[PDB]
Amino acid sequence: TMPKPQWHPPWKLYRVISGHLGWVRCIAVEPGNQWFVTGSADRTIKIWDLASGKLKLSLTGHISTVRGVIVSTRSPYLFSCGEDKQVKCWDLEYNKVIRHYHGHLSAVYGLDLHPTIDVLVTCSRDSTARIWDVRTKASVHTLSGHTNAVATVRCQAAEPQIITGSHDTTIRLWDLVAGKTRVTLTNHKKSVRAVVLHPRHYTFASGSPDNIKQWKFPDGSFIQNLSGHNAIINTLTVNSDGVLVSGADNGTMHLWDWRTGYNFQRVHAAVQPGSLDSESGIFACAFDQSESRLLTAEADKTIKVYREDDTATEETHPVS
Amino acid sequence: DEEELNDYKLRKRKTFEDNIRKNRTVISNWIKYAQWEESLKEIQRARSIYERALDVDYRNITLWLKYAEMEMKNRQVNHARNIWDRAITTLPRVNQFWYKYTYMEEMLGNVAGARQVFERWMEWQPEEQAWHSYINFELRYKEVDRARTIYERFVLVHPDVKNWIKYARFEEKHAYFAHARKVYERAVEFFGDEHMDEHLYVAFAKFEENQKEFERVRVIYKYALDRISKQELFKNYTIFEKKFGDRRG
Amino acid sequence: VTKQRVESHFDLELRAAVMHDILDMMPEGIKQNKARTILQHLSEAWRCWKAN
Amino acid sequence: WEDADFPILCQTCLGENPYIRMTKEKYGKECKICARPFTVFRWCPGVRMRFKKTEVCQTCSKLKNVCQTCLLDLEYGLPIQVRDAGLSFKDDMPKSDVNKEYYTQNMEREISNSDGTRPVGMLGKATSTSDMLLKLARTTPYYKRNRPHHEKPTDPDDPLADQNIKDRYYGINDPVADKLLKRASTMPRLDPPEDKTITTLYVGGLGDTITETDLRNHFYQFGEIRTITVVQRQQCAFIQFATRQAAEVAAEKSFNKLIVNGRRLNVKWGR
Amino acid sequence: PPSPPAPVMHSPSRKMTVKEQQE
RNA sequence: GUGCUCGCUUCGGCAGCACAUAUACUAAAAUUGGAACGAUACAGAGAAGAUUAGCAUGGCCCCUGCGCAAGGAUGACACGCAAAUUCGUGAAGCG
RNA sequence: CUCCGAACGGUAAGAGCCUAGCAUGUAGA
Repeated sequence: TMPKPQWHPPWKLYRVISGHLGWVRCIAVEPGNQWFVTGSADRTIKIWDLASGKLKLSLTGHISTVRGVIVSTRSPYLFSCGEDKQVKCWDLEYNKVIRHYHGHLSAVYGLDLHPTIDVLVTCSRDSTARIWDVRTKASVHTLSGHTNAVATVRCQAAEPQIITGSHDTTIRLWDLVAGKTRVTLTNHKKSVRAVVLHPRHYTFASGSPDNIKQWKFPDGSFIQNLSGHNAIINTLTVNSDGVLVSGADNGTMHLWDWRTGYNFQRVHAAVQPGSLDSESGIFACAFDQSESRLLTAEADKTIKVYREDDTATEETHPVS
Repeated sequence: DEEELNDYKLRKRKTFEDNIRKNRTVISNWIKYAQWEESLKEIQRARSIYERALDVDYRNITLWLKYAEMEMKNRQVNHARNIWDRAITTLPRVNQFWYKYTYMEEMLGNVAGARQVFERWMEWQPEEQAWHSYINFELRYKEVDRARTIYERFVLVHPDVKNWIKYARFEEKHAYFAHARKVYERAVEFFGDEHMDEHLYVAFAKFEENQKEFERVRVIYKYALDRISKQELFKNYTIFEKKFGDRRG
Repeated sequence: VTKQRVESHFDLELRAAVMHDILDMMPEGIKQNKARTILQHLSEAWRCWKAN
Repeated sequence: WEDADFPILCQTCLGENPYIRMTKEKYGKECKICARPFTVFRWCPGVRMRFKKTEVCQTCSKLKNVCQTCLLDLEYGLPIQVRDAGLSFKDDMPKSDVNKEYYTQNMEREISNSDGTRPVGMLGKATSTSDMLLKLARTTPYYKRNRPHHEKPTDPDDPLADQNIKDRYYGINDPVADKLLKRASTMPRLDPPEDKTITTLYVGGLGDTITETDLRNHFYQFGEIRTITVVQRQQCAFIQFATRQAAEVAAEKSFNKLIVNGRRLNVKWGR
Repeated sequence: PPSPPAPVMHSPSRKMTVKEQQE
């Protein structure tokens, strides 16, 4: 029912970090694969060297969980956002807050910086999202309409520029400038938390308890229903070679190929020493810039780092 | 009457309105108001109620059904058609809606519009039971070509050998043994060596038995078991017993 | 958020996070799993952790 | 954001000049009814005329389709009281502040989801014409209105001077409509007979061009007719109709309008 | 009054057995 | 009103042409109707108040204040809504 | 020796009765 799926070598766990004192809610990578940022519910924000796996820095911004961060590739800025109703921006030469965009009403849940228009787009459990001027603390649009907490946003240059998925189980595509709803999709049954945009196929996938779904831009054409990783899914991350990663809620991490939707690996990770298994979980993922290694921030205060498997061949690992 | 019933009307109107006022929730009070005013046969008032509750919650199928049935009872055919098309436009998966709607098409008698609604419906590829309600409709009139075209699209939208076997049985029942032999041949062609299984080839042996071609029955049975997956134990045994039946009978 | 409402706030955020997560995943108690009762059991589990 | 790129006004509020220069100021003022910021149009209704503006939300202009700068029915030129009372339309636009503003914004959402040419709601559903509305209608352009409000100023004892815009729109206490409604109540109409058994229609002035053929041809629309007796002696035609409801409909219909071959023949009760 | 509700392009439910109905 | 016609053709009149393109809540407003912690006078901390907690939800609102300061002062009968058998009914499907 | 402070964190309690500076500038006949 499909052309024979390609062969991607599996992934093996090799390096494990344990430095936080709470859940690790979000994690991002620096433009040049030298260091990655972590934001936790311990309220810290910790910068780590990507090579030596050593904690380069820690900074005590928030008042509660840091629910999401993002590093600027057009500046030495780093934007944090947390359930303290507030969003902050750090200069990373002087390591300090430089402006704070007030305005939301409840816990921010996630955010993204638009690659070319210098704005932020942040989603919040207050049933909205907003578009922020970078510098001047100006919000141009309250992208509104989701009947509940806008569980995530991703933004991109092309039309449409803003996709937001929610606990209303809907997905919504917005025109940025008029700040208006353009299109809705409502295929899902259970809330939808993870949306990811392909780098070179003008497409995007959304995850929910039921299973992943795939769509074609700019319209919202359903494509290809991906099933198999039946667990509350928390982040989707896609790689250069079409490797697509779904981190589930309960630790079970699943891999597939983007083209055929071929679930070709299940990794089922082991918790730290002191953590009961029931505290297992995955909360965010990110491939490095060079896309060789993979970071995953788990729900037991640890950051696990997987590497492409080098000893893999078609016979070591056949495709079926 | 004149004023003593007007009193009754003001009272109970305000009672219903106050109840749904305090609540804004469950359409129990809504629907009871709908029936209060359909028993008063103030159809426009009860329809306004219906639309207000539609705005309250547009997602109640029994609410839409109350609407449609009231329209059928008070003969407002065009408005019932309006309601019907609105629903099925809004909830393509509530097959209660398509079912009762094409039922309405049959009641009004417009088999043409019945066909059209069934057509818009099959676009959602609803389900085997939907295609089969479609085919029972199409066979309340002869329409044999339409029948087999329904079957042909159906067994491809739900490409199940069992659906194909229902197609084959319909072919036999309507005496198209030519097209039915072609049904089974094309069916094994499509299902291919990869995944095909017992029931199809036992069915082909049995059809050819009824055609009294025992030699071809046996070439079918053995050549198929050799070409495809064979074995496991209960399958081999039942197939061998059906082959014994094909030989003897 | 200010040191007064830190506790009440974080509590609100926690209870609601619980509601979202499970009582959108665990159902198939679809009507309402008596979430309110599952949250009563939450509170009781806490109490008992506090009292060993 | 209430935004009109067109004005909703009859020729009466428009002005006599076929070439009108009109400026628009978006959100220049809130709706006096809706409190909604809408585009106000400023244009000179003439040389030596008042340079007027459009002041209502397109909600308010659309729902009751009153010429926004005339507040007059764009089809009837008539005040809201006369218009609604002639179409028997008791328009219960709520009086409260919350209901007024919210319902005006709601009829505005309904206007934007409607074609914007035909009114959204119940009054736009009673397009059943009124003969008394035709009688009250002024089909001439009241350009002298377009002048500003050097003459003896409006007398305070005449109940028209103090102009009540809000109630005169929302359906209460229109003085000019009250006066014209007294006029259209005292206007000539066919009073029904106390003697119930005669379906006896007299036609006075029927003339030499109308024969019994064309007379019954006009009489056909209202119901069965038993007998016809024309007198060229009195230029009259006495028709006995078969039905009482028929004769009543024929009376109200042909009273003061029926022109058979150009001339109005007096439809009167028989004697 | 917001924009009209888009059709709920949805799946059908598969009802609750006694097994998970008590589970 | 400017300027021109080898304009009628005088310098008086008429025409033709080139332009020069539409002010302005135009009203002397016609009208329309209110409140002070003011004066006096009185009077005198009038206990009745322990009303035995605070923070929320929350859009419950107004005031000072330039305030994403700061600070005032306020609403609790915030409930009964019923997962759930039992039969009956109709609809569909199979024989 | 010539370095100059500002506010808030406050003036009551009421009774009966008295008087006021304002405001707007209204389509249809």
